Amino acid sequence: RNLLLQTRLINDVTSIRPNIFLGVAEGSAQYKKWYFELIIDQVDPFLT
Amino acid sequence: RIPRAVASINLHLLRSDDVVSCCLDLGVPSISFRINGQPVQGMFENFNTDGLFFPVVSFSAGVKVRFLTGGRHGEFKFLPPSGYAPCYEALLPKEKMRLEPVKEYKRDAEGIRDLLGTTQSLSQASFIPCPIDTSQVVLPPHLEKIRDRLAENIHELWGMNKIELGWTFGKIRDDNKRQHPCLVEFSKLPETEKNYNLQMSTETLKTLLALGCHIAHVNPAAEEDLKKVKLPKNYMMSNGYKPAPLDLSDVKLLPPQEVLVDKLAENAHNVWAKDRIKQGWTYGIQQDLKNKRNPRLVPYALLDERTKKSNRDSLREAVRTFVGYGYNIEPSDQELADPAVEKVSIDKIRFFRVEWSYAVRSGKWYFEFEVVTGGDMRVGWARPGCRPDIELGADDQAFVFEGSRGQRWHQGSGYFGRTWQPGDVVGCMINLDDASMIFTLNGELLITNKGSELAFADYEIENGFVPICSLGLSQIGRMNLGMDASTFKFYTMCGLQEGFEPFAVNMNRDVAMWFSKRLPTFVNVPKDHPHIEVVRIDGTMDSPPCLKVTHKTFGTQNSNASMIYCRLSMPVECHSSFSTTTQCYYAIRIFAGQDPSCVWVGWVTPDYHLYSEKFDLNKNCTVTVTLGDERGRVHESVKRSNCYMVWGGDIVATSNVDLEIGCLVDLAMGMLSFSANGRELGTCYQVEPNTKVFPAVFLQPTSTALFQFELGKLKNAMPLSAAIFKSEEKNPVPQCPPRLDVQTIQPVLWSRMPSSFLKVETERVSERHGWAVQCLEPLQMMALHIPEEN
Amino acid sequence: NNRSNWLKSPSADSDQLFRMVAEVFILWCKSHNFKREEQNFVIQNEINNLAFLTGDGGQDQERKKTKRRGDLYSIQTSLIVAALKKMLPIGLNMCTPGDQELISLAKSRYSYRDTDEEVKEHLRNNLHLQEKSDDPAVKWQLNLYKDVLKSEEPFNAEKTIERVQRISAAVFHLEQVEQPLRS
Amino acid sequence: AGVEIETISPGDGRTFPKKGQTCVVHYTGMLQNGKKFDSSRDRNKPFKFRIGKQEVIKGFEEGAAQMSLGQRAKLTCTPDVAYGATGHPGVIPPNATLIFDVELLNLE
Repeated sequence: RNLLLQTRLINDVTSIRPNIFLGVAEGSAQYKKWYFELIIDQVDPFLT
Repeated sequence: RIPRAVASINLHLLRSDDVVSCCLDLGVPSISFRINGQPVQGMFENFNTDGLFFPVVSFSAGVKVRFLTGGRHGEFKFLPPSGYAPCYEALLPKEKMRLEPVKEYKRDAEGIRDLLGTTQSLSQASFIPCPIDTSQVVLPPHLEKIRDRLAENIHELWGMNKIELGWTFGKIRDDNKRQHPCLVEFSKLPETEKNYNLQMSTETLKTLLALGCHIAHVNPAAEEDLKKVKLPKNYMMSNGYKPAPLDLSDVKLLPPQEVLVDKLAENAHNVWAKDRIKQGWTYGIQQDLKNKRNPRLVPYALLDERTKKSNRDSLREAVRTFVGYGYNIEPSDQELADPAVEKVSIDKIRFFRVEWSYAVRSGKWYFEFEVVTGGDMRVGWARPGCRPDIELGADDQAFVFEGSRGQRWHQGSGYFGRTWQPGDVVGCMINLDDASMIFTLNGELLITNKGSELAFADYEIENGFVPICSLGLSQIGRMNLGMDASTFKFYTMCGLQEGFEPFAVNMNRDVAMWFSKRLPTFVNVPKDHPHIEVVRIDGTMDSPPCLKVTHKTFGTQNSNASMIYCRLSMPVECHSSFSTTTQCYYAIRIFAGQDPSCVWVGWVTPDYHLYSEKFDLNKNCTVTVTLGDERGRVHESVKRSNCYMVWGGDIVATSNVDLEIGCLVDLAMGMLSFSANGRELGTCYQVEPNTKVFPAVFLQPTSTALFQFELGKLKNAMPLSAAIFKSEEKNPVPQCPPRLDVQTIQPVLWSRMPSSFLKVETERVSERHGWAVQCLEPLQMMALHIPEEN
Repeated sequence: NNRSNWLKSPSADSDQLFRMVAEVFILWCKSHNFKREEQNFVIQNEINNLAFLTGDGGQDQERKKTKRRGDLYSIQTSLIVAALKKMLPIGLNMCTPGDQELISLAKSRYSYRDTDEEVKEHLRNNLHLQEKSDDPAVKWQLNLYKDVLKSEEPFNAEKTIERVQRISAAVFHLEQVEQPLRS
Repeated sequence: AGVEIETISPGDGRTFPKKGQTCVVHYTGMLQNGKKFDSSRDRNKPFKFRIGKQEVIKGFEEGAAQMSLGQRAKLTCTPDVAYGATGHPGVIPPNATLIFDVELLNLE
């Protein structure tokens, strides 16, 4: 499995973010520590 | 892309009714997690803190999740750790929260697809104040006396206000009693207050001088006219002091004086913000908690209008006081600066294109391009062979029209037609029957300066043409190829009866479309590479086989002093588990005339996709994964990276003539070491099992003869060919097979736009349920995997 | 200014204007003194047709130095040609694929230097081409003109033949004049 | 044993496979390098085997024996208990460690 090209069916993945951007820089008013949470309402393992 | 098994109570994959708490600390920096309120024994640390950090969730079809960011944008189900702030405080008062895809080159709405350019930046929210530097501004002595008056008048502007707010003079200040010891005459004022007022007035004077404004004392008789205000006895406190602020109601300010007042207010705001930042304060959302949280440390534009006026009133009072005394201010015009603009790199412009197999070699074809955002965009036809790293139409591979400047591009630029505006529709027609190309803007033909409708004519067909468009920064467009000609807007007005058919006419399924993405990738150096050349040197009895890299066009008028990123074609994979010889070796010889300070030599993993004009080992992608015990004691710490190299500068510092650097890798232990001229350097790296490392040299050329890979051998160390090719594993003869070739990084590539996309749905559930993201319909694709490149 | 309004709401005045312009242009093409007189007028009076054509941009980077009277006139910018070029979309308007077949036939007949009556007779014989509107290969044109009124009298062979004859004459002569202009 | 079990999704922790029982398990086996070589979920057919009959390789059977009902776990079968010097020709190379994402669907 190192000479012939491989093929395989892969699930498509997507990323999602809120509108929150945090940075660290000298002489900036940004606060360093931050926190958030995610609630998982439903996961269907092995859908495909 | 390497998982590290972390220890937790009730370990299990994320499932329904799971609450994941994520904590970030840019101070260390460190990223840590919690599952259902229970800590996870591990964290990330020592990563690059450049750029902006945002929360993110990656998912495939079949999930529903809810972001909780505190406040009204989500109710936290667990107490944040002490000192950690909810994410909703990172928004500006103007900004409204939303959920968006991380990267996006297209947006579909109700079956209409908009092709997007690139966004220049994001919501930085980093003020980084830079007030005018008045340290070198020297206050003229003759302006001090008037200044000494103004601050005194400023003192009145304080004291009277204390009377107007109900404050009463007392020995000791009391908030409940509205008391303050400072409620006294300027002469009787404490030394600290007078020093503060004098320092503020001197700062203002230096700010005015630094702006270039010229102060002229032209009204000596105005000071006599100026009078105070006879405040009644109710103002005076028990001490016997009654404020006498100067009567400045009659004073009027010019528009230039108003501009000066506004600029002074902005400068004062920036100075105060810098002072607060130095004090440890930080911007907050509608909270002024004394833990160095102030909601006003923002840019002046975003500042509250009331907050602006709070100090603008005092600044205008000072300006009117100055005008009354006769010190007129004359600022200089700002047009003397003569500003300029920058040029957007070709890597940041996004090309969209129809697939080469749809190229047309005959007939008359028509397609439209709607410009949602009027701006820097180009549209036209492209030959198979058009490259994504060259501006559309700057060569002979594309015939385009640019409507922002009203030009036409083919092997150059020529003014043609007229510029467009938002909501315009460009109809592009090609007549391959008689080699003609026509454009229309809103159903009206665009004609050249000579009155001809033919934007282009008399071209060689060769392979054919496909529709192409190029979108700049923040630009949007809609390419309509005619899959439904009734969706055309000006096809019937100009295009239908003239014999032009929609490009995608009599087609059953949508047209495959490609785009250009900026993902740097190593590709083999061609025989026609314009900058570098590679020569193979066979291995003799003493000299091992070599690959000599030299600069084609250095020292001439076409010299390009830019970095070169070279890699070897085949990798050297470490063993899957760690504990005849298991060590591999290769060397690099840098010829005389190549400065060793501009040469980095080592290994790169397959996931190295960095390209920049200036390279530096300090600015490298890295991270450390710490794994702790049940009590948090660290029992492991893994450091990742994608570039294990050494700098020639450090070697020469610890050490004209050619310089030889040898790189050795213990595969059984995954240990990388380096040695310059036999002596072993102290720079050693450790890598995990199953790690593929390609030999790599990154250098800025200073001579025509650059360097050479030497695929030699030494005792207890295999040659590179032996470690790469299993056929020569037993054979100890060094070899350089034709599959082993030198590759260089190229920064842009074509990439196929997927036929279908995940249907993600976002929605604000409520003020306590946060934001919902769901994806339910499954999607898949058949991927082809190139094994060596991983 | 009014071409879009005429196209979206067809009427009889627009068609009559197209017929008049086409007839004048045809007389201009056939006649040889007409073209010479127009050119003489344009050159002698120094009329710049580009003002009346493209008057409705590289100036800062151009220093013109060559000018000749012979370069003041060209068939491309002639108003007689340009008016027909701008009124042609009002004459081809609402042409179904059958009418396009008839127009192609008429242009082919004109290519052999036949009179109007001969072409009208040929269109009268080959009046079965209208069924090309029912072809499957050109089913994509069936609803292009749905928004337009598409309101007309009962089908008449003579009117269709005359309309196709005028359209084909104008198109053929325009193509003939424009071909030499190409390099 | 030669199998290392790493839990993914817990089961009941009480019902374990016994002798003369069919273990209907859905699995996904790949090589130690990340190259998948088998998966019963692609075929839509759970794999059935009986404990104590030596139908399957030793590591797989031991891992399913340790697993409980409705449990999804990762089993690492070393070459000692999964082929070894002689593997499946054309599928599994010699002396290859195997990794199975095994779910114990049913005990019937």
